[PDB]
Amino acid sequence: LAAAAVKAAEWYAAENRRKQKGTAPLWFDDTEQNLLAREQHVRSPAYRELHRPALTNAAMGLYGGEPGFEKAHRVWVDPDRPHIKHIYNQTALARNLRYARYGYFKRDMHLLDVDKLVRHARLLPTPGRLLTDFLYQRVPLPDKSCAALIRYQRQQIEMLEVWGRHASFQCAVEMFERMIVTNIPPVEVGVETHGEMVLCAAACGKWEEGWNVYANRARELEKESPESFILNTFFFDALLTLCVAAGRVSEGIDTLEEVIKRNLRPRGTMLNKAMILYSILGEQMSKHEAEPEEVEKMGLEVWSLFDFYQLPRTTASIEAYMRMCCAFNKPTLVLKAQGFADASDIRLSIECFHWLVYAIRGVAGFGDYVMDVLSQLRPRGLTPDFVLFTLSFMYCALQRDGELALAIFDQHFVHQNMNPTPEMVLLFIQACSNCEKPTAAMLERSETLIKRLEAVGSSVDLISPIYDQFLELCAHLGAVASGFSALKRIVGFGKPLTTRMINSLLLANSNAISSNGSLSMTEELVGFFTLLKIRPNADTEICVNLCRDAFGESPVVNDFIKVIGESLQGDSEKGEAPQYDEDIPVIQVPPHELRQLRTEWKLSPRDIVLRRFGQHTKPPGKAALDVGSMRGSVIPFGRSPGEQL
Amino acid sequence: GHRLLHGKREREGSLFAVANDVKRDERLLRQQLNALLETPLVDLPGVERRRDLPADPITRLFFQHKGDHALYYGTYDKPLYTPIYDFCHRIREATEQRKRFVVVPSTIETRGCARVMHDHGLVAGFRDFHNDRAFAVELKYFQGDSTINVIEPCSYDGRTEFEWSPKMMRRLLNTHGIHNRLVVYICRTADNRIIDHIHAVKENIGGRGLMMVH
Amino acid sequence: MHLAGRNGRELSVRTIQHLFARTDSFAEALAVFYTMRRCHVAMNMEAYYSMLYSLQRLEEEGWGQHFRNEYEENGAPSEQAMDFIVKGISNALLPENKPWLGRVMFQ
Amino acid sequence: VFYSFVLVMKPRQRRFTSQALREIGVAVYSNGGLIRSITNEGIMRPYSRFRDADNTPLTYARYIILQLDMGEEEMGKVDKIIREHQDVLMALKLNNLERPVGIRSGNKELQAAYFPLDTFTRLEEEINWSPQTSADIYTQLEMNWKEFSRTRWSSFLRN
Amino acid sequence: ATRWLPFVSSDLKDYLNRYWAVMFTVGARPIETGHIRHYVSWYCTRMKVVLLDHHVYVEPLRQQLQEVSRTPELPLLFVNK
Amino acid sequence: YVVGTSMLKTAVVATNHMVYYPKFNQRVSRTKRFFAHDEDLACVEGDLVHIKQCRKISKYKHYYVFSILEPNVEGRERLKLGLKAVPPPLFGYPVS
Amino acid sequence: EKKRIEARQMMDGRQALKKKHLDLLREFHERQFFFWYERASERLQNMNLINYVPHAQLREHIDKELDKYVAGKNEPYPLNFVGQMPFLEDGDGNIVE
Amino acid sequence: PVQKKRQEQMLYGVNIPETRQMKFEEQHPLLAGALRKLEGQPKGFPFWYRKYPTRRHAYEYRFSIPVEMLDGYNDDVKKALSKGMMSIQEKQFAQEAMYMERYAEHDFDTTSPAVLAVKRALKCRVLRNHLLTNPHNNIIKTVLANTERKLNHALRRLRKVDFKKYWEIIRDHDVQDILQPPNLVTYRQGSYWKYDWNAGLAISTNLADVMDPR
Amino acid sequence: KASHIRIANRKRVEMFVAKRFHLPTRLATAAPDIAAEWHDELNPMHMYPAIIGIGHVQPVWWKCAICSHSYQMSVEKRVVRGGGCPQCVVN
Amino acid sequence: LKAGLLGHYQQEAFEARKRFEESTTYPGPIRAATPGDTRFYSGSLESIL
RNA sequence: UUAUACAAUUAUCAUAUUAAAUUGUUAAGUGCUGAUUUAACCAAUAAAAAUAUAAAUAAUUUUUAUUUGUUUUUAAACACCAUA
Ligand SMILES: [Zn+2]
Repeated sequence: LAAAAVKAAEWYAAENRRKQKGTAPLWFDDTEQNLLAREQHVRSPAYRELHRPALTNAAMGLYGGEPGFEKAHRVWVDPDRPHIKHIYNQTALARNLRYARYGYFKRDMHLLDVDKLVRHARLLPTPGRLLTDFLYQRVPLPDKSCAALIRYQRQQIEMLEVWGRHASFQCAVEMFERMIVTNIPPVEVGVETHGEMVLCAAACGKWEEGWNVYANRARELEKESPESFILNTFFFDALLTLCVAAGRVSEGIDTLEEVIKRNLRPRGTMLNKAMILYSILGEQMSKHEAEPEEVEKMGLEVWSLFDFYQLPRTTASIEAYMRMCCAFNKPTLVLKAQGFADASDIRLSIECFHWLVYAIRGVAGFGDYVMDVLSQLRPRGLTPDFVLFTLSFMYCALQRDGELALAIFDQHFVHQNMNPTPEMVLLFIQACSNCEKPTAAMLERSETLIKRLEAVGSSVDLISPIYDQFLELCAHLGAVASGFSALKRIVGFGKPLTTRMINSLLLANSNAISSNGSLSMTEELVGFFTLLKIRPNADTEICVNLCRDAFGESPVVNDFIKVIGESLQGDSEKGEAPQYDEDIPVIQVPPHELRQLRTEWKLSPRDIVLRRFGQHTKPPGKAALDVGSMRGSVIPFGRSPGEQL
Repeated sequence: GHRLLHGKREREGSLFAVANDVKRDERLLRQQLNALLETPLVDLPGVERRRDLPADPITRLFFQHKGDHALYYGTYDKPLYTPIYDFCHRIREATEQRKRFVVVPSTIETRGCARVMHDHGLVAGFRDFHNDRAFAVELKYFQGDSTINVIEPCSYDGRTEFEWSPKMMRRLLNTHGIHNRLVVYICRTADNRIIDHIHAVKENIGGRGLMMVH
Repeated sequence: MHLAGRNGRELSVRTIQHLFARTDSFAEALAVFYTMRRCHVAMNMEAYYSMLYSLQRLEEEGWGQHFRNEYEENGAPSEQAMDFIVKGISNALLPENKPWLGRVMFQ
Repeated sequence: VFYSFVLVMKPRQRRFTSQALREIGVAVYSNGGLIRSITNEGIMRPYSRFRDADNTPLTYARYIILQLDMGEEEMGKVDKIIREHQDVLMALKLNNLERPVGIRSGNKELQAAYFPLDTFTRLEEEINWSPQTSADIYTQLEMNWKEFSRTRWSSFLRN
Repeated sequence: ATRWLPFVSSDLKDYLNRYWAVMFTVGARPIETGHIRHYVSWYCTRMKVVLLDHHVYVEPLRQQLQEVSRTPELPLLFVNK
Repeated sequence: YVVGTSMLKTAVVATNHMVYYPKFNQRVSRTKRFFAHDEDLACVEGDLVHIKQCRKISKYKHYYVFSILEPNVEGRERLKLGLKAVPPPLFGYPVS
Repeated sequence: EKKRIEARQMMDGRQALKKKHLDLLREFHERQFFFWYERASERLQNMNLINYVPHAQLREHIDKELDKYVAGKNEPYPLNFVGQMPFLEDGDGNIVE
Repeated sequence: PVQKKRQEQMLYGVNIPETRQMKFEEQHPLLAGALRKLEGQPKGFPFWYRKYPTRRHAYEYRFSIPVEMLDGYNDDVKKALSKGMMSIQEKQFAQEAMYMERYAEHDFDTTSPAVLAVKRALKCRVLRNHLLTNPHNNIIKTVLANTERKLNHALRRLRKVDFKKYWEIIRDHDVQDILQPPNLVTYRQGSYWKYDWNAGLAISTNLADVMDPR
Repeated sequence: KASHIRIANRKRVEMFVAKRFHLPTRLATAAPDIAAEWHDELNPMHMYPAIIGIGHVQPVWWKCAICSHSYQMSVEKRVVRGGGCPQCVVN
Repeated sequence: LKAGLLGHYQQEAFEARKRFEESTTYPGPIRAATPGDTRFYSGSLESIL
């Protein structure tokens, strides 16, 4: 994309030079004219006179005995840049929250600013009904007002549930129909209204309804009247947001291509969105393999484009860059990104730390780096999440170090005292099992985690893998009694025993020559194979051999090993000879994909405080006994205690 | 880690078996769970530990020691308007209706005040007196007329509370220029033990006023 | 067991207790349990608890036999021997240090 | 969610009726739902004559009963399709299937004393009984009835 | 304290136990019911009239009335059971 | 309780006392606001502080924060985040 | 000091009693769940009889069901859900009889 | 009735009494009882029951049906029981169940402060969403106001009882100014913080764990 | 308490917004000439010119009166913007 | 501040101090530092001298 | 000395009377459910912080009733006028 940016910049400079023939910015900024118009409006004499501060008492008169000048004149405030500390108040006589109602602004609708109304009006009717009122009183509704109405409907759509959004989107569609077909008051449907419609489509999904219909209509109408219908940067931002929401990568990349090819300046939001699209494409490729090299270049290219167009980058941009870098497997690059964010003044996010940890999941070393990240979360204002702990334990498991996982647990997770997820327990025990030098403390920690998880329940059901790795750890440590103990827990959960599981128990017996080693218990483990109807294994043969060496000879064990050899030889003769015990994989999923226990749960404290929805609290019914109100002497038992009728 | 218990319900320990209601009673459910949790126990009132047993031998005879089955004892339930106010109101209404038993809430002050009424001879007796939620007062009548003529709280409204001084107690004892053992004023002292004005004046102390009765 | 599962005959607590009584070894009882789970046979929660208690006792007896076996060779009980005497079998679905649990089921 | 519909359709040609019902079923299936059953209910004469989209009263109408499983949102989508359909003169939607009528309004003690699965699992004919259906038919179904009904037509048969 | 519900029972004894004076009638004998109503209202006693024509449990109540009164005569009055 | 920290090296502490009305036998609790002094900027809005009078430090500042009895953990964490110690209120005094 | 220590110890004892009573309740809920399993399991058995109409079989079922009251048929016509025999149609939805 | 409804939502067989007929069977046998007595595959004891103590351990299917119960049925039946067919009420219960899984310290726990704050706020979002589509609902306006106040109380208690959970819940959901003083005129007087003292939360942070109090 | 009217006896809408917007802007009403071309063969049954109305952005099938060609276009493009038959404009 | 809660807060403080003395158990021999000086003497201001 | 306000014809004003209720456009039902009828499908809505002594533990908003505006080829009507 940087090549397109350079070509567009040089062409724009050449056009400027031709115009000068008939500092030469290399691009066009669609926001500048609107910002300048707002500033000029603010500086206009009428605006200043209307929003002049309240009149002083010395400016009104003396001592306020005159009926007309006893108190100041009504002062009109601007909700966007108020010239007063607090716009509202709830004193007894100067209450003003009721006068933010829509009905009071209905009196002045030919002058009204619909976006400001939608933002700062309280008891505001449904967007369709509001549009009906506007058209009923026949105000010359412009494109910005139509966009404001569609934005109101879009806010409602976003607040709605995911599974209750179609009807609100259809209401938006009906409003668009009304605007396009109505003429008796001049109603103008413009580029920003089309952008808001595309954005409603994106919010509710509906790629086919957003792209194919409304983006196509916008393009057709632009081509019809290019001078009177210009696709600005906001339209492309909404289009590319639709692309991101729908998962379409080529369309979003081509949209940013169009923005660059046009000599207008892209915005940081759509730049982050293109970064997210590149990250999606990189993850898609990695899945397919499990030309990416030019994709990596084209992806880092928009990061360089941030500097090309002088756009300041925010926490969202940093998170998108880290996600893209991690999708392209560049842990050093994501570390560079963290350092850049710290050098600049932009807050990091728990999601940024999620990506920071998930990027180093593969590279060896970095054991103390994770500890440093966990330790420095606290000074930075953040607190670790179960997702972050899961990522750290994923690193511990992949690098197969048990000491780091044990330290992480002991020094951070017990203090957090949050519920452990089945994935967290699985990864912890799996790291402690694959660890080269497991210690007994790992038995305590793993069994405590298992019991705690059982005490709170879950809905992922990784019981058999967690107990499999637990038996593997008991095998590597020689805790045969602990293995038998976990055997009853597996029985109680009612899950089938496994050849791998009994192999691990047998290996536990073999390694437990000193810690409760028993040839009769070897016979018991052989009986497990004979009676439970499970195919023995080549690793089963290995483990029975090791146990035989560790304790001695026994007729039952010798018969078992000979039948094992005969059966596996016969199966090899039949075909498919090599069969060992497959490893339980280490779940390696992105932080944005591993299950997160949280929903949208969207609310607005400003609306809660200001009662935008007319929220009503019934008064306590004369429950304000105040000393200035009381009139009467009070003495024990009352003035006339115990009066008979 | 360590989580602290905030409310009295959490501190006293509460299953919260019901879904979300935090203020659900739970007394019965806990009582029957504890009951089936057991028969060396009699239906006499229990005490959680031995040293809590009464000093009087005859009362020790009625009381038994039970480890954790001493809790949740009781049959009746609890039937603004602080417990003393409501106690006085219920007793007055029942006396005017010429009833026998009045189920009235059992708090420290209400229970001590009822005991003082018994001592002075205004109530024939009690039922379920060891309940910590409510207890029944067995009212006494003599020749069709009720022994209690008037009973009213110190806080005639439900709001304002008072603090009687020893001068106030002597005032009550010599009210209206007589020696006054006839109408009984009850006060809860600084030791959380409820006494009448006779004993308060004998001991040179006062307390928070509870009610008057005669 | 498949006949019982298809006929939908519900095994009584007494029948399950007597059945698991006739077993001698922990592995034998485990095989019986997994046969019952493989077939879809019905029973009560009471019978389930009795079955699990039977498995629990089988494990305790097996470990006691192992420690006795070791006792003659070593001439004295081991620290694990005495600690097993006191603790008992480890985590189980019906421990004896918690004798209050099981009263709602058992009658 | 278990939903049921009663459609009153103007009696056009069989091909047109099949096209309408096929479009309805395709909406149901493309909206991620299942149809428990469809039953043509014959052509009857309603007591009140519905006007066609041409505002002509139709004396005769075919009745179709649909039973299906759909989420609420897509159920609403297909519901609007059915209501705005050309042929459908009326579409009665049963909301009372999972929970029997009257307990939401009837008695507070009994509001949470019902089993929704009981009604969810059974078909609409087993929740709303026709005049002909009676527990005798269910007892007959529970009986083998093959060697019981074989002697039914003898006394009349010989005479 | 509870919603109003019209009382119905398949047993004549429930009616006798509930209502002081209860008369069972039909719509085909208006004059007899009018006369009994006249008498009862003249003596100012609360009385409940029940029409058996649309009353559910009609046959149970009718046979019970016939066996208690030893006659088929729908207009019937009951006092103190 | 520390109520405002807009001034440097100064904490505004809201303290309460009791007034007695014999006629109504009432004990009504009033409130008073004090400019306290914390030289190292250690007090955040929402802290329960123990304040002690001393010499005069400024025109209206004759108290100091002897000890913080209960710090505002949420306020400190928000300040770490870079927000305001407590979100500013949306209501206030009328302008007329 | 003694009084405060007794209060703390009483609180801890209450916590232990709560532990025991929770363990006791778990059994009751386990038994109650068992009743649900039996009732719920049986209600699902009867759901196997529901003969859904697969999308592939949809058109065939529609036509076979539309052919229910046509005309000229040997086996008796069924009564509709209202228990009233409706009119017959020769074919293509035209009423004749 | 509210507690009965939510208890039924939480627990499985809480309706069914020991007689195996809940109240609706007694009066309407023809609806509740299964019409056809089928001899098919009467299933055996569920050996997997340990996994689902309460309905919120299985919310990915209709009527909180565990997957182990769906082993043998047909794909059409499974699809009918899938999430997509789930009703709005059961979807809301699944949303509650996610957070119960995240923040419950034991099974059958449904009232812990972290869980309570989340449930009050979920109810508040539900009511506000309803008001979006139907702004003319005065009863819902009143319920929304009450639920917002109670959500504020729950979050305020959570903040001082278990701060880490409060911080996590605030961060996760992009609502940071939820705990916010309404009025400056009263916030100037410590009336926003005096709430903690009056609520008993003023001594509940364990300073040594957040900073050395020397 | 809002009163509704069913447009063409199928679509129930609020009476206010119906009289103001829906009724006067129905395809068979505002542009009957355009309604004539409505492709009644390739176009779903639950959509017909008596309901869809002008301003419908979704494309629909149109049967041309001149060259008898079936083309897909949106109702708003056909009526407001002045859409036409591609084959006719080619000819 | 409501004085009625002083007893409850006293119980809570007692229990918290006991938990602190019981859990961390990390006292030790620490060198005491010179107490320095304080600027907040009571009464009226003092002169330079 | 009222330390008390019986009492109603300046009153001095003013928490909306709620699962039997209110609301429904995108959700139900209806020609406005109340002519018949003490009973009305579905969706939302009934509980859920500490503390009873604790002397502010409450909010500052809402409108189902009636008029009037809004406008109103613009209701067809019906009833009032002769708009509503
Ligand atoms: Zn053409």
